[PDB]
Amino acid sequence: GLQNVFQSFGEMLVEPSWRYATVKFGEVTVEKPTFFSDDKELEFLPWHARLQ
Amino acid sequence: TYVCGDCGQENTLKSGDVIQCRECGYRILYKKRTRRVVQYEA
Ligand SMILES: [Zn+2]
Repeated sequence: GLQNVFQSFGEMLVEPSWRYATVKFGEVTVEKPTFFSDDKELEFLPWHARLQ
Repeated sequence: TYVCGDCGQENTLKSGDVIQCRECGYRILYKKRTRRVVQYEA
């Protein structure tokens, strides 16, 4: 789903008025959920999110 | 006295900022039940 969404948008030229800047999007990767604790990374569970 | 979650340890912390389990990392604590006599009507 996300790959087709990010592969369908087309970025146009950026020119406020030679130099020009264009951006592009490549492969989209989604990592598993994690908890950013103060000490280190911990396993994240649905009930942890429900209680917190 | 407070019991941690997946970790078995009594925190026994009463400070306002102390909400995180020691040497565990998780911030979920359960209040422990003490030895108190309670009466019920059957
Ligand atoms: Zn613990």
